[PDB]
Order: sequence, then C-alpha cells, then structure tokens
Amino acid sequence: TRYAGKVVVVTGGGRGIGAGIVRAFVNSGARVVICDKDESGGRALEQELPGAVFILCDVTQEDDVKTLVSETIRRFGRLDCVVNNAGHHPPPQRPEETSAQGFRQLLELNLLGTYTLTKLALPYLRKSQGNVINISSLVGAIGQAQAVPYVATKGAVTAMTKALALDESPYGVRVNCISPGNIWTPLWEELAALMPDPRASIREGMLAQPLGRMGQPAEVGAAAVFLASEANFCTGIELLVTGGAELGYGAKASR
Amino acid sequence: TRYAGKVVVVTGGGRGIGAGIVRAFVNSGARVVICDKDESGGRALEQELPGAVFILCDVTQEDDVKTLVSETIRRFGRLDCVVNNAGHHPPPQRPEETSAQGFRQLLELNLLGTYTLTKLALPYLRKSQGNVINISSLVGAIGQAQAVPYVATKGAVTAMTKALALDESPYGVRVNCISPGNIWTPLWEELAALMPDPRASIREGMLAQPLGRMGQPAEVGAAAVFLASEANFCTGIELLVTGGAELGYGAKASR
Amino acid sequence: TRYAGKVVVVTGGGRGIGAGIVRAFVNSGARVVICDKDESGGRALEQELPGAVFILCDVTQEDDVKTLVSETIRRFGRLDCVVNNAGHHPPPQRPEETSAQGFRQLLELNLLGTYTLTKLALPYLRKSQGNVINISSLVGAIGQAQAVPYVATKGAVTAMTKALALDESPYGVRVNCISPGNIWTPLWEELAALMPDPRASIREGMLAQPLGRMGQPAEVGAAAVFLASEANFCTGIELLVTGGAELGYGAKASR
Amino acid sequence: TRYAGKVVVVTGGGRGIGAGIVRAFVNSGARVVICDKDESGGRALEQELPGAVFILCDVTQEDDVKTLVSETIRRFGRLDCVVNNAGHHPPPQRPEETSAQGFRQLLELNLLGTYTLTKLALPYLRKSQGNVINISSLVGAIGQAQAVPYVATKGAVTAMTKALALDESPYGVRVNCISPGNIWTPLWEELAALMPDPRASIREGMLAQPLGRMGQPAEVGAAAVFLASEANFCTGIELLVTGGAELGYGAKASR
Ligand SMILES: NC(=O)c1ccc[n+]([C@@H]2O[C@H](COP(=O)([O-])OP(=O)(O)OC[C@H]3O[C@@H](n4cnc5c(N)ncnc54)[C@H](O)[C@@H]3O)[C@@H](O)[C@H]2O)c1
Ligand SMILES: NC(=O)c1ccc[n+]([C@@H]2O[C@H](COP(=O)([O-])OP(=O)(O)OC[C@H]3O[C@@H](n4cnc5c(N)ncnc54)[C@H](O)[C@@H]3O)[C@@H](O)[C@H]2O)c1
Ligand SMILES: NC(=O)c1ccc[n+]([C@@H]2O[C@H](COP(=O)([O-])OP(=O)(O)OC[C@H]3O[C@@H](n4cnc5c(N)ncnc54)[C@H](O)[C@@H]3O)[C@@H](O)[C@H]2O)c1
Ligand SMILES: NC(=O)c1ccc[n+]([C@@H]2O[C@H](COP(=O)([O-])OP(=O)(O)OC[C@H]3O[C@@H](n4cnc5c(N)ncnc54)[C@H](O)[C@@H]3O)[C@@H](O)[C@H]2O)c1
Ligand SMILES: O=C(c1ccc(F)c(O)c1)c1cccc(-c2ccc(O)c(O)c2)n1
Ligand SMILES: O=C(c1ccc(F)c(O)c1)c1cccc(-c2ccc(O)c(O)c2)n1
Ligand SMILES: O=C(c1ccc(F)c(O)c1)c1cccc(-c2ccc(O)c(O)c2)n1
Ligand SMILES: O=C(c1ccc(F)c(O)c1)c1cccc(-c2ccc(O)c(O)c2)n1
Ligand code: NA
Ligand code: NA
Ligand code: NA
Ligand code: NA
Repeated sequence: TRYAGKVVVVTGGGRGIGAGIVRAFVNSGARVVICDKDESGGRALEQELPGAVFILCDVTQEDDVKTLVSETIRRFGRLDCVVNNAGHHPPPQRPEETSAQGFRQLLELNLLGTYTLTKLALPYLRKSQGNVINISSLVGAIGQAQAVPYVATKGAVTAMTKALALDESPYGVRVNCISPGNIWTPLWEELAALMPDPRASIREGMLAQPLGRMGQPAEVGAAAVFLASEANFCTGIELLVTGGAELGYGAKASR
Repeated sequence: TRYAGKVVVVTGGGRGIGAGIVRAFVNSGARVVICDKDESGGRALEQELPGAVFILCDVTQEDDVKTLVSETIRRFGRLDCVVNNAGHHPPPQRPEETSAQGFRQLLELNLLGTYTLTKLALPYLRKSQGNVINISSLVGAIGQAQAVPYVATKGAVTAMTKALALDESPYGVRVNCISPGNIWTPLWEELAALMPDPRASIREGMLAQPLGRMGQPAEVGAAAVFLASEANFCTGIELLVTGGAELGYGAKASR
Repeated sequence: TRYAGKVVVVTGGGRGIGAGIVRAFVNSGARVVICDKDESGGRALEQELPGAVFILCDVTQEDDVKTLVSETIRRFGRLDCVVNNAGHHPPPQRPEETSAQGFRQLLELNLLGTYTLTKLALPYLRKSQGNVINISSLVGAIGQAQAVPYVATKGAVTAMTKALALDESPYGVRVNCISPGNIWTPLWEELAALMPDPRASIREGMLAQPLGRMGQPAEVGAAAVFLASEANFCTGIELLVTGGAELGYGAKASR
Repeated sequence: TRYAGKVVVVTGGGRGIGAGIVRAFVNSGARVVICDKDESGGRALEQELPGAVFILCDVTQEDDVKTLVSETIRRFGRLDCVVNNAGHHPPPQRPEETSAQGFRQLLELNLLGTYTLTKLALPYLRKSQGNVINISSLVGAIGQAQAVPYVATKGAVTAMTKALALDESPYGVRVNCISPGNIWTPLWEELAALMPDPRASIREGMLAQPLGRMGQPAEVGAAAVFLASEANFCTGIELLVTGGAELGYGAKASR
C-alpha cells in the first residue's frame, strides 16, 4: 500500500540488486517495468510477479531507451519513479592495465545510460511530481583498489545526482542516490570465481564491514522504496547502504 | 504493522520534531514512551495516542534517565529503539557574546543527555538487537553563523554516532543519526519572534532550501521509522533531511 | 628553493589557474613544461619565465600527450609532478538542453585527458617518487545548477584521484586533487559576458563566498606547490580552495 | 622567510605534534610562544630554538589562558596565529566502561580549551588579520573503536572550526583545522605500551595507512605553516594528514 497506484521503471532489474528493488516496489503496491538487456532473469520475474512486466532494453542504446519510456506510458498511463541500477564492475585491473577505450565503454553503461533514461523520463516525472533514484557506490566516495574506471564512473553518478536535484527542485521532482557497499549478488559471485582464492576473497568481502556480513538486494530495495514514497524533504542525498565499511581504521597496506 | 510489537523511547517528544517522531512510530504499530521535561505537550499526546505514554524526565539529570529506562522495562517488558531528540538551539550569538558556562550547559543537553540515555539503554538493546537514532543537524556538517556552541554540540553527536556504531556492531545493535535542516517547529517559531523582522527571517529560512520550503516533523518521523524498521545494513550513517540546503552556491556574504 | 631540481608538467598552463600554477612552481625553483592547445598565452609565458618552456599539446589527442611526455624526458631527464588542470566549463544549460554527445566531448577533456597524461607519466613518476595533482572543483562535491555534464566530470576526477592514490601508494607515488571554487580567470570573464547582466553575475559570484571575493590563480598555485613539495603524508585528499562557499545556509531558491 | 615578522602561539607545544609545529614555524621565520602544562619539554625547546619562548599554561584554566595572551602581547607586540594542539587520547575504553565525568573532563581539554584561547585571542587576530588553526583528528570524521568520548570531542572541534570561520570571515580572520591520522608521538608510544602486545599494536597502526607508515610531527607542522602563510582563500577547511587511511576497503570485523 505504501506506493500503490504508482509506476516504476528499474534498469538492470533482471537479477541482483535490480531484482531486489523490483520485488520491493511490487510489495509496496506499485506496478514495475523491468528493464534489462538479458532476457532470462527478467522474463521469469515477470511470470513470477503480478504487476511487473519485462521490456528488453539496452540502456546504452538511445533508441532502446526511447522505446522503453514510450511503451511504459502507452501501457500504464503515467511514470512516477526511475531507478537507474544497470551497471557493471570489471575484473580488478592495475592502472597500467586499463585502457581509454575500456574506460569510455564503462562510462557509456554506468553514467551515460543513467543520463539518457533520466532525460527522456523527466517530462513525465514532472507531470506526476515523481522522483529519480540512482544506484551509485560507496567506492565513488572513498575509492577502491584496482578499479580506476569503475570508481570514476560512480563519482560522476553521485555528483550528477546533486546537480540534477538542483535543476529539478523548482518542479518538485526529487533526485537522490543510494551508495551500496559489498552486496552479495551474481556479479559478486562471478568476480570472486576469477580470484586466485575465491573462498578467501568472499571471506575478506564479508569482514570489510563492521557488521561482519555482506548486504542483500532486499536491503537496497527497502532504501529505494523509502526514497520514492516517504522522503519528500530529501533531494540530492547519498544514502549509504554499506554495513559501516567506511567507519574506523582497518588494514590497508600489505607490507 | 511495520514496527509492531516493538517498544520505542523518544526524548523531547512533547512537541516539534520529537512529537512527529512519536506519531510516526505509533502509526507503525509500536508502543512509545514519550520523554520530556515539560508536562503540557507530552501529557496531551498520551491522552491522544493509544500506545503512547508520557514519563516526565529531564535528560540532563542522570537519576531521571535511570528511572525512565527502568519504568519502560517494568511497564512494557523490552526496549527496541531509543530516539535521542531532546535538544535546544540558543538565540543567535556572536562568538564574543558566548560564554564557557553557556557552552557547558548546552553540551549537557545536546550531547551528554544523548550519551547517558544511550548508555543505560544498551543492555536492553543488546537483548532485542535494537538500535539507536540520534537527532543531530546539518549545521554540524556545514557550520552555521552565530552558533558556535550549538554547531559544536551537533558535530559531536554525529561523530559519536559513528564511534558507537563501531563498538556495538559485534552485538548487532545499529547506531545511526538524522541530520535535519530547517524544520518548522515551535523552536523555529520562537527564535523567529526574537528577530528584528520575524516575517523576513521566516521567508529567508524557507528560501535556504532549493525545494523552497521548510521541512515538517512528520518527514523526520518517516526517516526515523525507516532507520528503525528497514535499514538492517545501515549503521553509523548520517541521513540528511534538509530539502537540499547543502547543495550548490548561494549568497553567503552581505558586503 | 622549495622544489629546486624538480620537473613539472602543467596542462592548460597558458592562462587562468594553469598559468598561476606555472608561476608558483617556477618561483619555487622548479623547471616547468607548459602544455596548452592554444599557442598565444603559453608562448608568451615561456618568453617571460626562465625555467618554463611551452609544448603545444591537446590533451584529448593521445599522440599529443605521448609526445609531451617523451619531449619532457628528452629535454629535462626526469619528471616529478603532473598537474592536470586543462578543462572547460560550458555555458549554463538546462538538463533538457544538454546532449549525450556534448557530455561525451566534455568527458574527453575534463576526465579522459587527465587519465591519459597520468597513465603515460606514471613510469617516470615511480622512478622519481613523484606525485599527481588533479584540478577538480567544489561543485563535484556539492553540485551546481545548469551544469549536469560539468559537475559529473568533476565528481569523476575527485573519485579517480582516490582510486589511483590507492593503486600507487605501494610505489610511493602520491595522488591528490585541488577543488577550487569561484576563481577569477578568463573563463569566468567569458562566461559572465554571455549572461543577461554581466555585472550582476560577477557581483553574485563574489558574494557566494563568506570571504566576499573570488579566488586568484596564485592561491591555487600555492596549494599545488604545497601538495608537491611538503605534503609527504597526504595522498588521495581533496584540498578545498573555495573561500568557504560550502559553509552555512544561503539563499538557494528564488520563489 | 615565509612567515617572518609574525607571532604564533602553539598549545601543547612541548612534545609530539605540538613540538613539530613549533619547529616548523620557527624555521619559517616566526617568533613562537610555546604553551604547555608540563615544563620539561617546553623549557628545553626554548633553550634550543632562538625565537621560541616557553610560557607555562594549562589551557583548561581560564586565568592561565588570559595570562598567556597578555604575556604574548606584552613581550612581542602582536599576535598572528593560534594553533590549538593541546589534547589527549585516553586508553581504549568500551562504551560501558566510560563515564559522564570522564567525558566532561575530556571535553574541557580537547574542546573548551580550544574555545577559550581562541576567544581571548580574536581581538588581536582581528587587528593583524591573523588566523586560527585547530588540530582535530580523522576519527572525528570516520569514528574510532573504543573511543566514544575522544571521537565526540574531535567531531565538535571540526564543526566548531566551520562555525567560527563563518563568524570571523567579515573581519578577514580565517579559521581552519588539520585532521591528522596515526602520527608517531610520545602519546602513541605510551598508549601502545599499555596494549597486550605493544609491537603488534604498532605494526597494525603502521598498516592502517596505504602508505604503510605512520606520519611524523614535522608533516603536521608543514601543513600548519601552509594554512597560516599561503592559504589566503582557505577558511573553514579540514586538511587531512592521514597517509590515506580513510580510502578504500579494509578488514573492520574480526569474526
Ligand atoms: N554488488 C555490489 O556489491 C555493488 C556495490 C555497490 C554498487 N553496486 C551497483 O549496483 C548495480 C547492480 O549491481 P549488481 O551487483 O546487482 O550486478 P549484477 O551483474 O548482478 O546485475 C546487473 C544487471 O544489469 C543488467 N545490465 C547490464 N548492462 C545492462 C545494459 N546495458 N542495459 C540494461 N541492463 C543491463 C545485467 O544484465 C544484470 O541483470 C550496479 O550499478 C553496480 O555498480 C553493486
Ligand atoms: N527545528 C529545526 O530546524 C532543527 C534542525 C535540525 C536539528 N534540530 C534538532 O531537533 C531536535 C528537536 O528540535 P525542535 O525544533 O523540535 O525543538 P522544540 O524546542 O520545538 O522541542 C524540543 C522538545 O524537547 C524538550 N526538551 C528540552 N530540553 C529537555 C530536557 N533536558 N529533557 C527532556 N526534554 C527536553 C522540550 O521540552 C521540547 O518538547 C533538537 O535536537 C534540535 O537541535 C532542529
Ligand atoms: N574558474 C573557476 O572558478 C574554476 C573553479 C573550479 C575549477 N576550475 C577548473 O580549473 C581549471 C582551469 O580553469 P580556468 O578558469 O583557468 O579556465 P581557462 O579557460 O581560463 O583556462 C584553461 C586553459 O586550458 C587550455 N585548454 C583547454 N582545452 C585544452 C586541451 N584540450 N588541451 C590542452 N589545454 C587545453 C585553454 O587553452 C586555457 O589556456 C579547469 O579544469 C576548471 O574546470 C575552475
Ligand atoms: N598522535 C596521533 O596519532 C594523533 C592523531 C590525530 C590527532 N592527534 C591530536 O594531536 C594533538 C597532539 O597529540 P600528540 O600525539 O602530540 O600528544 P602528546 O601527548 O604526545 O603531546 C600533547 C602535549 O600537550 C600537552 N598538554 C596536555 N594537556 C594540556 C593542557 N591542559 N594544557 C596545555 N598543554 C597540555 C602535553 O603536556 C604534551 O606536551 C592532540 O590534540 C591529539 O588529539 C593526535
Ligand atoms: O562489484 C564489486 C563491488 C564491490 C564493492 C562495491 F562498493 C562496488 O560498487 C562493487 C566487486 C565484487 C567482487 C569483488 C570486487 C573487487 C575485489 C577486489 C578488487 O581489487 C576490486 O577492484 C573489486 N568488487
Ligand atoms: O533552531 C534552529 C535551527 C535551524 C537550522 C538547523 F539546522 C538547526 O539545527 C537548528 C533555528 C531556528 C530559527 C532560526 C535559527 C537561526 C537563525 C539565524 C542564526 O544566525 C542562527 O544561528 C540560527 N535557527
Ligand atoms: O567556470 C565556472 C565555474 C564556477 C565555479 C566552479 F566551482 C567551477 O568549477 C567552475 C563559472 C564561471 C562563470 C559562471 C559560472 C556559472 C554561472 C551560473 C551557472 O548556472 C553555472 O552553471 C555556471 N561558472
Ligand atoms: O592517540 C591515538 C590516536 C590515533 C589515531 C587518531 F586519529 C587519533 O586522533 C589519536 C592512539 C595512539 C595509540 C593507540 C590508539 C588506539 C588504539 C586502539 C583503540 O581501540 C583506540 O581507541 C585507540 N590511539
Ligand atoms: Na507479471
Ligand atoms: Na495513550
Ligand atoms: Na623560458
Ligand atoms: Na629561545
């Protein structure tokens, strides 16, 4: 009932954090459009959840995004909230191992895809006095080792959130972001499998938080529903969902 | 239903932000103990709200706080959440107009009262895996003019929140704070009446936010219920409820 | 004498903040390579300053940057510090007036040009235990109105600074950034001339700081010399040179 | 020569960080008044350094501080900079092991002593357009385990710095703070000796920084001289001198 009658688009909603956000909004009473470039997860989610439908869309293709917005309006008549969750973390890479072309490609997904959907949705969000929620990362704020391009893209997302909150405030459209820490998702599982010692890498990821565990997609989802439905005086904020990983001293050097 | 079966203590809950927090938790299904040093507002609130009871308590008197905790346990059998909201903003004061004794007295209310209740409640919060919510202020983070002692007390509250989150994480007790901006409350009304031009001071307070209005106590209350009931991976965070006042450039000099 | 015997590259050093940084390092005893895509300012600066030489280089062209580094080594035998100052602020633009292609182009200058020079210089900086200084902006941290692409590029620069500081710490190479506020430069003068009321826009820019004035290029230059020569325990920091613009409340809404 | 003709007061200047700051200002050309409550270190420093003199003063005693200011003026004719460095870190203490009276006493030293000297010096700093430098701590910003009162006092110092910067900006008096991380000092040595395994505790303190070492008092001193002599557009800033300890993920839980 908390967000009943509202219409929500979630990008990258087929698995992981995105799927947790989809479930949270459905459980809140909203109708949800699942955007994803992969069919398998999103199509099953649509079969599972009444009130969720899947639309195939690669957020780096402007025509895909144009079609995503116009199909949402044609099928549901309004748009109240856009959750820009689609993104990717490459394998760990030393700075000298990165390239400018890989950096550009990551900017297309993590940053320009967020920019494009937000721009095309804003005319409808103004009509509904809706809101924008970007999924950024704690490492945009504190940095990360072996991830120069990834960290740069999330620093941009968090900053862009504040700029757009300023521009859209006169229209009553709020723009906020969530900065998760280590959340246990298929990407976390995939990247750990490439590590020399997968079990050790997962152990270290759980101990990076004072709480002693990683986060869950449903916990990012609850934060998103809060920002959409009950945070009417919040705009341009960065909501940390990190288990306290940024607090206090810890071992940062190995020698 | 979101916080049903839980028991919550709110200090300074008789009016203003505190009363908005009380109402939010009652509406969530919790039983609420209203702490306040003044009887008038809190006693009426208890008559109004089933599930809220008023206990007279000055948070700067350690024996008052000891009695507040033991009465809560005797009457309700558990304690799940402590909201440290009691505090005060003195009239604007130039630095040379402040005194060390006024500074100490403000520290007793805004900082040591929060410390004392939290310490006495933590044995019961550990049993329930409960949580602590401190009401700090945006001006602890960005400063404020003519308010050296006030700003110092809120900088301490925000920092203390993070230290205690680290100590209590091994026990599953989360410690978070909310940093409101300009919220329209009886204190805001009282301080504006002392100004040379009350209507001008209220106009300026509304324009300090890109959203063009002040916040409401119910909006701080919704943030508190989120932190208590649905933010299980959030500890040591500072949740801004400010209407965007910290964003972008604005006129800060007068000459 | 503070940085005698050292070799410094400053991008965009032909005018504005960049030229102030060049002068500061020359006055500290360093030899300075002035990089710029425009010949007029940088060539005169080389004639004016013993110990500074001008190399024509567009930082968005990878071959230009490759040649800049190899010419620096061929002519001076070492490289101790890279100051990534080249960048641009477009005229104010509403979000719906921006384009993805303009956003990409601004990313090439403000972000990828910084990335490219840093990458090509790091082998020589490791030999000298040198350091990197990026010129970011306060608006990366607090946002700005009518500047979504600009703000995003500076959020990325600040975040990238921290990521690279982590990767290069094992080699003793420090990576820091400076975040200036309103600095009076030819770009500030040019953008103000496009405003409906140039004199009013300059007045407002001076009042945005509690200090009541804009900053000067020489003040950014002194901060850069500090980071290069005397901040041996500073890495991944963001040094604010803003006149206090981020402090306290100010008028942010117009209605 | 950088700060020649200027007069500087440094509290707690007899050993540790304070003594490093004293040496840095003497080497810059300034005359320095060493304030300390202990005679041994400060008296030897006065014998060692031409241009430094020792004045016995406990910053928690208001009459001591009154005498410190009037003796500085009587002997040197002006006052340009006050460095509030005097402070203390108690042994690690669980929250339930702390007391309100110990908390109050620590507030007297770390916070109210800074407030008192600053207030009494400001009339002379306005005449000279001088500046204030408070020595805070990184743990005011990120928290620390087993240090609730200490962390609270430093959160207050950092916030107070910004409030006072706002009040004093119309008079051209700048107010800044330095937030050091782990600096190797006699207090660090003393606290490590109380640990179950002193050598292990020192090893862990060095590895808490990506740079792999602790900081030195002379490095805090260089930051202070920068803020006094060359940071004319810097007010209300928090200058981190931490070796990057706040950057990236590290092990924060033990189980
Ligand atoms: N996992 C973490 O610990 C963590 C931490 C902080 C932030 N994040 C962020 O959260 C978001 C989700 O991460 P995750 O761990 O759930 O990842 P994930 O890989 O498990 O899921 C991402 C989903 O997005 C989809 N997607 C990828 N590219 C797309 C495109 N071009 N168009 C549309 N959909 C696309 C994928 O198909 C997939 O379903 C990302 O933005 C990530 O950076 C993750
Ligand atoms: N109003 C704002 O704009 C604003 C902004 C940021 C933070 N805050 C903070 O929010 C909190 C509430 O502010 P408000 O505007 O609602 O104030 P308020 O004056 O309207 O209400 C405060 C309540 O606390 C009670 N109280 C005061 N001293 C007490 C004591 N010793 N023991 C118990 N109760 C005591 C008062 O009797 C009153 O009912 C404070 O901590 C304040 O600093 C307020
Ligand atoms: N002016 C301010 O208030 C302000 C505030 C914060 C940050 N900054 C940043 O400071 C930096 C300098 O700003 P400014 O005000 O001095 O600008 P400016 O326009 O006055 O000077 C910039 C210089 O860089 C050169 N340049 C531009 N593109 C280049 C390229 N592709 N390759 C090489 N050189 C190039 C220009 O030719 C010019 O000489 C920028 O990164 C800007 O974003 C400026
Ligand atoms: N050592 C660190 O790693 C570290 C890190 C961050 C911040 N700091 C801060 O730096 C400052 C100095 O720390 P340190 O490690 O050099 O400590 P230290 O104990 O080695 O030296 C402190 C000095 O201050 C003096 N002092 C103490 N109480 C005083 C009083 N009432 N009046 C006058 N002088 C007094 C002592 O006699 C001593 O000479 C403190 O404010 C501390 O909190 C230290
Ligand atoms: O996607 C990941 C992630 C982890 C934390 C984040 F905050 C984030 O935004 C993304 C992730 C998952 C598994 C391993 C890693 C990782 C491990 C070691 C690294 O050096 C690295 O750069 C990334 N990152
Ligand atoms: O209580 C107030 C307040 C306002 C904003 C806050 F963030 C906060 O924590 C408290 C308040 C209410 C009305 C006026 C003022 C105020 C106005 C001008 C001043 O110079 C000042 O220090 C305070 N403060
Ligand atoms: O280049 C400018 C600038 C100004 C401040 C900054 F922090 C920064 O990084 C850049 C500048 C100069 C003159 C006017 C403006 C400006 C004015 C109104 C605007 O809406 C805007 O987006 C920019 N910016
Ligand atoms: O004084 C210390 C200190 C250390 C770091 C700081 F940022 C700071 O402001 C002060 C210090 C020195 C030696 C050990 C410790 C320490 C070790 C374990 C602890 O649990 C603790 O609270 C403090 N602190
Ligand atoms: Na469905
Ligand atoms: Na009742
Ligand atoms: Na020359
Ligand atoms: Na002497």
